[PDB]
Amino acid sequence: NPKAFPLADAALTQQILDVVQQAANLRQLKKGANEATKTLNRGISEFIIMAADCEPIEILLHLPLLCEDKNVPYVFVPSRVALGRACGVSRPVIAASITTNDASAIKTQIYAVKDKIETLL
Amino acid sequence: DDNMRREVQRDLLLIKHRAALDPKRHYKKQRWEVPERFAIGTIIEDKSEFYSSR
Amino acid sequence: SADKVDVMIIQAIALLDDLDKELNTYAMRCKEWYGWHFPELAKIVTDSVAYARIILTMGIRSKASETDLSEILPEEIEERVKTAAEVSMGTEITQTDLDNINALAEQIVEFAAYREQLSNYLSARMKAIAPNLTQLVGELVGARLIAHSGSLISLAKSPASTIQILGAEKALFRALKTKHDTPKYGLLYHASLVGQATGKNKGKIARVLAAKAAVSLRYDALAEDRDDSGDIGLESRAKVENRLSQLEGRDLRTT
Amino acid sequence: GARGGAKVVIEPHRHAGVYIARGKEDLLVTKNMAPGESVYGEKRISVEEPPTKVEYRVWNPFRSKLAAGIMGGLDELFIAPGKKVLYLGAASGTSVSHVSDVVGPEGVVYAVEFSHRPGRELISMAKKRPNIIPIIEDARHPQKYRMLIGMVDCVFADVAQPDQARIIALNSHMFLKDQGGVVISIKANCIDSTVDAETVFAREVQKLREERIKPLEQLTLEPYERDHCIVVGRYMRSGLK
Amino acid sequence: PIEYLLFEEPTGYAVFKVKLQQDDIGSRLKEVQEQINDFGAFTKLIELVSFAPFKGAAEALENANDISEGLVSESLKAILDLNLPKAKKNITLAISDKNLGPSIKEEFPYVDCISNELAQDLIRGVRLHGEKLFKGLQSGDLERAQLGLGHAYSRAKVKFSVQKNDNHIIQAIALLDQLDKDINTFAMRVKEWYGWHFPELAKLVPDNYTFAKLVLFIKDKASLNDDSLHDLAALLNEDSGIAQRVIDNARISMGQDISETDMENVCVFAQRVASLADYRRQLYDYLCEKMHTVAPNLSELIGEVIGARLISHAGSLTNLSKQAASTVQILGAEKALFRKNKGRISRYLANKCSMASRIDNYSEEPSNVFGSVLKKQVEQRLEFY
RNA sequence: GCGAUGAUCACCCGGGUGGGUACAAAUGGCAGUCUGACAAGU
RNA sequence: GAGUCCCAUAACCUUUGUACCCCAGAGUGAGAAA
RNA sequence: GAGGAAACUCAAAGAGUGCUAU
Repeated sequence: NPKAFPLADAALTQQILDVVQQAANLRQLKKGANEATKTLNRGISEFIIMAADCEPIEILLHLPLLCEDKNVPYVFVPSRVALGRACGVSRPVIAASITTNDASAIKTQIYAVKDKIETLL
Repeated sequence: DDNMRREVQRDLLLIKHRAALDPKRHYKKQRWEVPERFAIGTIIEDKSEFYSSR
Repeated sequence: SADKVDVMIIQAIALLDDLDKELNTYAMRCKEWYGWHFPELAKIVTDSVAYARIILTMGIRSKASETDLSEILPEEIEERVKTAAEVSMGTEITQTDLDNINALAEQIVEFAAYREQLSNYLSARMKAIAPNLTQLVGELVGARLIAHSGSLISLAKSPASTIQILGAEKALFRALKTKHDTPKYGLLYHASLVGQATGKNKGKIARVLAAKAAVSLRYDALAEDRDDSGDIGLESRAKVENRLSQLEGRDLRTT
Repeated sequence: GARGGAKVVIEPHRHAGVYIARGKEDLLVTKNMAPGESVYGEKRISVEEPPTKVEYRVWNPFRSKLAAGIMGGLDELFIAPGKKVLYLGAASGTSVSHVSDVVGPEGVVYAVEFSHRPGRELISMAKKRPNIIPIIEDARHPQKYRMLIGMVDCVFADVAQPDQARIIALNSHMFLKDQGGVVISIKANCIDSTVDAETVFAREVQKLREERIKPLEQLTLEPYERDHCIVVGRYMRSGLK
Repeated sequence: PIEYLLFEEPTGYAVFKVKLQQDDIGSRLKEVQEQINDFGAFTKLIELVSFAPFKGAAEALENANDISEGLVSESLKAILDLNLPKAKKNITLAISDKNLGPSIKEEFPYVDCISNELAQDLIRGVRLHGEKLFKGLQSGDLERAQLGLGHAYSRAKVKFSVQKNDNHIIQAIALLDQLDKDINTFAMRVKEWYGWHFPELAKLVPDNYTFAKLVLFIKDKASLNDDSLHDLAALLNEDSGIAQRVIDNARISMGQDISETDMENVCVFAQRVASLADYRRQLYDYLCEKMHTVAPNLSELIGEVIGARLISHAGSLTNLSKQAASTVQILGAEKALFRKNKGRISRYLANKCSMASRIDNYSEEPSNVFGSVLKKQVEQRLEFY
């Protein structure tokens, strides 16, 4: 029913941000909506993280239309403010995307969260 | 039409032997006989790619 | 005399062509715009004016049940739109939407009305400025010929050979330069008399009609005291009809 | 390369309703139901024909799996002029519009999708294409929209789920003709990521066979996509032997 | 053990009676399967006993919803009651959907529903021959009713509304400018036409719309009265002094008098120009109102017309929302909609148009509250640079 | 009292050349206004 | 005797004039200000 | 030997399709 849907629980958000925070260290993370919009059309994104408390939430509801048209998993999470802290940038982030690389050191972690994400959807 | 306008005649002659046109390209091997039905048409660009492919 | 100025013919014909283009453009617009509310009408009724008149009579598919389209459409056409109305795929529209689109239908019919008014006005002008040609070649063709030259005197100075191929310059000059074959009919093909002819007789009457057209024109253009009657055109029209009758009478096939 | 003001020689393809636009490069091209616009920004051809200005649309394989399937050299494509087609997984008009192009005004396309957000666009595209009926509905329960569907001569499925095979069976059983066409796009990762793709590809084939579908062809969609194939079959109720 | 079959058609419900029951043991043998294809054999299996068309388009949708949910409608209840005999034992009825079975059983305890493959094969056969089985009964044409009904069933659950519709913006834009060229083209023709009769006046009143009205009043230059001078003086204002000039120039001019038939065309043609300007101003206001309803944030942020043009380039408000900020910038970079420091505001403002499109596009009923503050943010940046 | 709801990012001597988009004009160019005695019937 | 039927009511090129332009494009992606 | 043109012409066959073929 809510526009921000599906929204990850306290637990599933946990492994997501862990992937996000490390992925920033590995230069595998594109941060913010326009980069999220960027990656979807180029089809280099594993899955997209969105903040459910975004002001206004509709500023990012375009991304799921792009995401599921390209059959890319996506999800919502409660607090934007936490995501930036994971993302490593000194400002809130409302949207983030993990870029495609089968040579990344974290292919198992990303795929692990990806599988859970698909079940959630 | 049987008139087979010369500009169309050469044009079909520039795509039968298209391999020699640019030394870096090197297409597949295909004989490409003339067909008995064809038309010449213009691709058209869209507004977003004004810069890249216009 | 204010009734004998050809600069009005050249403007009217130019305006007449412009009205046809713009009237056609808006016709597609009401087709697509109301096509939203009821896409199926365009396939049934092709006429733009008839399409618009339906919109004025009935606005919404619900009205099709009770509205009568007899005056606009014949019996088999009007029933088809009624069946299409209730089974239509289109979505409902607001009255504010309805009002604007109805004004377009009013806009379409008014220009359809004016276009005929301009057509009648043009006919009256030619029958005063060049009565004989209107008798021989006709109104629509004659104005286009005069407009091509730019003046009655200029076309009156065009020999019948050029009048014959007045509107085929590109194929003419192209063909002349490439040592290939040349036009015959020019702008005159849309005249009536060339129409009734068949086969190669088309070319013959074109030559004969052009020769008489010059005869009629040089009388129309330069005659100091021309009576606005078209007598020279009428008698010339008689000759070409006689020329056509004997020409078409001939049968190549052996009987 | 395929730049606007340039011209190309458009010619028929082996599959009726498909064309090749030749030039410095070639393009898979299909004639436009709806001249004057692009559904997803694709490239378009315009030809003057006695004069009417007929338009064509370029087909991008990297966006549509079916187009890539043609290009891999699919022998039989049941989608053709004057044939009813059931497209499962109608995310948007990216592929459906092109399929609608192939069937023509006489034919129709029965587009099926579940989610609401893409359906709104599918509805918008489907309107401009009168031959398209957008059935935004779950494909896992064809009985819901049996009311809206008759016979379809070919069923194409781009639905991305683990349980595709059962979905194909029901829709084929209810609506597909005998000896009708079936075209399935299979993504290995979506079904079973634990095992290699090639194993999934055989496993799905057997699911088709027990569903009374004699599969005819399978083509990997290299290089346009990784770990994918189009499987083409015939629905032979009488006997697959 | 099947005696009656229920089939639902977009025109209405159809009930059939099974004269002969096909073999169940060899149900999958090729010859019996070929029979389902064969009309001649199939007609022997069943016959049409009753058909109840829906009264109108609406009834089909509600039943289409009810059948989707496995619910028995009043229309379905009536047809079954009329046909199914009372029953010690239970009359057997074939239904495609199992979920509908319990609903039928609740209403009619005396009927047992069958949905096994044997029923499915018969349902497959019925849906195959379609109108051929109706034996000339008026069933319309099944294909169109599917198109319309399926069209209706789709928007219902997604809750599509005319309010979301933004095409009316796109068409009116191309209509607004299309009107603009034509009024200019036609008005200039009026000047040439009346220019012959009174060439000086065309110079006096450069505004074409004013000129058409003045020609409508001043049909003939010869008619010059003090009261007429006041009347044309009322037209526009005497500050320019044209009211005195027209009387003076009309008295002394080289314009050749035109025929009465000519004059009738000039004013009537000028009347046509006036109507288009009259409609053009009407449509322009409609564009303003529709934009405020559809995309309030864009309208407030940049302006109704400018926001309208942007939507046209993207092809739809949904298209504009999907595009990235950079793409939105180059979308309006050909007509300078958004227009080194000058460029920075353009890049800056383009982003605010992009986010505003997102707010309008996906909100069922967008407001202008965000557009106001977003524009205010641009104003702060404008002052800063 | 900033920021991922997004920061940052051709030539010559203040001046002149080079190039690009759109519209209007040219009585500027292409560009030169078909042929000419026969035809049809017995 | 002889292609109206590819708008000489026109297309294209040249000159002049008017108004604007000299950013990336599948744009980059964390600095800026001090 | 290879061909071409004409048809409310005359034949010899093949395939598919349609129409209550009950």
